[PDB]
Amino acid sequence: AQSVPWGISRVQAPAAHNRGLTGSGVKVAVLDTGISTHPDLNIRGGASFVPGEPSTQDGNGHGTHVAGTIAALNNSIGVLGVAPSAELYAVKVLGASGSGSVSSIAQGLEWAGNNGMHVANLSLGSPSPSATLEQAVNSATSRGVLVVAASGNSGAGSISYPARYANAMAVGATDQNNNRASFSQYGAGLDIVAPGVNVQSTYPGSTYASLNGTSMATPHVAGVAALVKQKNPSWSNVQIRNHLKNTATGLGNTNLYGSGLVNAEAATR
Ligand SMILES: [Ca+2]
Ligand SMILES: [Ca+2]
Repeated sequence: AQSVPWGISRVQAPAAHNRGLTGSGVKVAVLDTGISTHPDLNIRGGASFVPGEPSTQDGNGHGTHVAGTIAALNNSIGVLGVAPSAELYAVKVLGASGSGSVSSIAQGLEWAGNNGMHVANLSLGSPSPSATLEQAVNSATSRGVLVVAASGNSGAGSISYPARYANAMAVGATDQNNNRASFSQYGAGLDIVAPGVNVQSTYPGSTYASLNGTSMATPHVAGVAALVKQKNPSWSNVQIRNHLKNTATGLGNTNLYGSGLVNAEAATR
């Protein structure tokens, strides 16, 4: 049958689902190693920005996993995503090695802006700031896209870029008790945290797998952002953002946690 991973219950996605919020009518770009076609996924489109590589054909597994968390289908198989009806686009910016270049990340961000994406999930990062990155972060945002980015996995009391950027919602990871995960980068520019430990999701070769990483926390917020937008169609990126942070369960220290745990019930009241 279908299983509901611990993180989707934790984020309280089902309660939102009970009120009919599935993420329908919302377009989500996933900037990653690609998305492979899988029985429990609905991929609407995408593009590849990797010299040498397809799109949806993920040679890594990381993008496929990420997308699983945001939207794997509510059915009697595999898993269930936060936003089971969200329109997924595979924006391939990282190759099978799982690395890219800031330009590949920037042209993906351009794609989203020119394609009308409501959400942009960037489960990637660098210790280094980039001019080409915050610019694209910036256009995407004028164009109405909500950039969701991972804090990083060094455990440093600082955050990675694009996350550091005022222009991006920065997402850190918690473990199963709701404590920050050891690798989870915190500090300045940290907006919120979501489940990032032992997260089971969709994976190439029509299988499922468990991964750890702030890279797994990010899709959880992209998902929530989709539910709110379905419920408040008129809202802009900045509105969804502030409401997502404001309805979070405070885990009492905005330095380690930003607002606290994203909360779909609460965020959709
Ligand atoms: Ca499923
Ligand atoms: Ca930020």
